[PDB]
Amino acid sequence: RRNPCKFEIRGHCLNGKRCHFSHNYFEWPPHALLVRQNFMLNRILKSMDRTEEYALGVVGVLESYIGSINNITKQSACVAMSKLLTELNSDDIKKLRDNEELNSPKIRVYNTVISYIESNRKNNKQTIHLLKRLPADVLKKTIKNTLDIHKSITIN
Amino acid sequence: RNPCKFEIRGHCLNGKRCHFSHNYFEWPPHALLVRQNFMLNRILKSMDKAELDRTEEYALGVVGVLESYIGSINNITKQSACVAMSKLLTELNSDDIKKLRDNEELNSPKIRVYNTVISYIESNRKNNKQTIHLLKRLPADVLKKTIKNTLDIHKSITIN
Amino acid sequence: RNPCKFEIRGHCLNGKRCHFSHNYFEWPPHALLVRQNFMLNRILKSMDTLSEISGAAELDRTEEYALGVVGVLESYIGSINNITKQSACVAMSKLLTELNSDDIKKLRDNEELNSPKIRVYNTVISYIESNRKNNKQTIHLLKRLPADVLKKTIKNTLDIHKSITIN
Amino acid sequence: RRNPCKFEIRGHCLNGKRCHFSHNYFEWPPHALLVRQNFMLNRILKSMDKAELDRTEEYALGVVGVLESYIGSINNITKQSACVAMSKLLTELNSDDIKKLRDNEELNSPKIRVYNTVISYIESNRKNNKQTIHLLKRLPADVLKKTIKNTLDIHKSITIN
Ligand SMILES: [Zn+2]
Ligand SMILES: [Zn+2]
Ligand SMILES: [Zn+2]
Ligand SMILES: [Zn+2]
Repeated sequence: RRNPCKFEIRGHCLNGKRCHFSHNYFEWPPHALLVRQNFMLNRILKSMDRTEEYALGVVGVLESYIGSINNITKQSACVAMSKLLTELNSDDIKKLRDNEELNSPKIRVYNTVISYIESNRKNNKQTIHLLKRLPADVLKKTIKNTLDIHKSITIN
Repeated sequence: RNPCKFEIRGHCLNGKRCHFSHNYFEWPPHALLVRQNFMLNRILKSMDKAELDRTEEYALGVVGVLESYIGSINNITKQSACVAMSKLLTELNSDDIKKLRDNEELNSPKIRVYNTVISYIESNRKNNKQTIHLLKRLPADVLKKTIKNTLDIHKSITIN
Repeated sequence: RNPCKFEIRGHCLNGKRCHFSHNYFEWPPHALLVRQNFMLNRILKSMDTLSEISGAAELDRTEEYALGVVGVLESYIGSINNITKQSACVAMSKLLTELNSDDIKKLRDNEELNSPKIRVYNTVISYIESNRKNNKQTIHLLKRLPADVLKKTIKNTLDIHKSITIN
Repeated sequence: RRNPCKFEIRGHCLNGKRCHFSHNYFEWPPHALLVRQNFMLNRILKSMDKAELDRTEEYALGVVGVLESYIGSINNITKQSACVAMSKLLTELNSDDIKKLRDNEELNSPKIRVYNTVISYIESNRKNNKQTIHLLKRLPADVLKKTIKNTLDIHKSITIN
């Protein structure tokens, strides 16, 4: 039985006839089929959109900007903020807002984040401007909340 | 290594600090299935064209809102009803209706309604902003009829 | 909790009332598979001017639906079920869309040089490409063809379509 | 039990009521469901995409074959065709995987220069592949071939770990 072409697993094998691995999904085992869909989804999504800031992550960058370390400019923070908002989805926040009792101050912040997520989906270029207009101390508050929600959602 | 739960929902944002797997080849299948679902949802949201965001219109659902507007409860304005109608139409697909219309014998009155819903679904895909205008122009009693039929189809399709 | 069948087809719209699972992590794999298929269909539909062009709104009608695009096209060839030449050309467009050049190129590679099949493969391929660029005019082109040659082309395209799908 | 319609497996069955195979995902077995997603993903991707190397032997070569051939000046690969194929390769690559490799390098490793060069090419290419191909044509043959060779090496490298 021919094994699945690992190039095709990540998308499209580019070796033409030379390549002697399977490119025929019908004979692939399921796990390879699963993995490919993940790479292909990643590509689809990308399509409709420095060394230590990479190793930090968007979270690392943002946490660093808060503690004023690793030389994170406020501009870079705002951009990273945009990337974080994109990774979040309003519906998960709304779900959390529903668990809160009225006039809980958490509800104010949930709605603030939610409105940011929505500005960001419409036009991330200006959402980033907005975020830059904020005074440092309030931007950091917001970032810290967004991060906390982000962590929160992901562990339940 | 277990799969990064952040990555399962999309893209882990912790850089090198995160010590969970981000390598799809070593994930077990179930996680791979789940991630595709979150990612599909994102892709779809991403190519999409304010009252019913509010706390109780969220817990109602679009169906709840619409059923409430029909029975004149939970304070659902006619505007909010029309918007929700748009969200419902979006969730439906013409082909499933056409399949139902084919089971009907000629001059069955059901066929009229199926085609009405179908044309609404199509107006909606073209331009939901005006489809919602249209829907607002309807007299309350006929809008509610339409909504009710659309809801019945929606339920019907989903259980077979 | 079992998976919400509404969510299986996309997005459950019943809010808090609905007592079925909407949490992918607890769904069994088969439901997860099925949902991806409905969602893919929606995504694709969502990035698709046609039903404005003459002859197209026509084949939504009750029997042109039961025929299929293939049925319509095979009917136009045998001059039955009242298929206008306009409707044929539109259906042709829908068929071309369903095909992908790469699968044809793969077949062309199995042919030995100067095999006449290679000419027809390339004709279909070029049609597929006109169609992806601008299906509105591809349909015009197809209408300009003399009936007897259009029917030839349709027949070849259909044969490829069948051929690909069974290997 | 009805088997899954093989036409539907590749997308949308076009035979209407005549077709007696299942088109109901709920009764399909999982493997068919997996296969269909792959064909449908391919279609979706093709659908949001922005002539020489369609020809019979440039197809059997692949984009890699074309590029490797242009480097060794064989199989009659024009420099124009090389540049286009380069674009197709860049598209198949993703910056993030390169960044991951650049992180494994120690500072001032010359590899880092090349990783960033490729990365910036990938990004020009995603923005506007038409001009990325112009750029690539402006390069002197000997440097274009260097770049192509590096890109190919990365491409192979990523794919085997
Ligand atoms: Zn291969
Ligand atoms: Zn992680
Ligand atoms: Zn539900
Ligand atoms: Zn079928």
